[PDB]
Amino acid sequence: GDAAAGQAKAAVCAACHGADGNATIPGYPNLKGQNEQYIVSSIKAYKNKERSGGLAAVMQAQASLLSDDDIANLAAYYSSL
Ligand code: HEC
Repeated sequence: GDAAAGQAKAAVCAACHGADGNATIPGYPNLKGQNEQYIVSSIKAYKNKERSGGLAAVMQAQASLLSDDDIANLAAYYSSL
């Protein structure tokens, strides 16, 4: 994945995950520096609705907007922070 392409795509994500990938809403997760493969698999889990219920509903919607390339790029960006 291409971290610069990920940075471009992350504008929408920053409202909930923070400009720097540290979230500031209680209950919302930090992404900054998270394992790259884990970020991939976790966004794919939401896209496949293998995570459900509660705040997952929200990420299901977000994940459905992302192509497999976008997910790779986002993971490269966040893991690099
Ligand atoms: C609120 C309007 C959000 C937007 C926009 C984005 N995300 Fe999100 N994300 C949000 C919540 C509340 C949660 C927790 C959901 C849960 O199952 O409890 C998440 C979770 C993630 C994760 C998983 C993190 C983990 O540690 O397993 C990822 C990788 C993630 N979110 C990524 C992400 C991306 C890349 C976004 C822009 C396309 C994005 N989210 C937007 C809230 C919100």
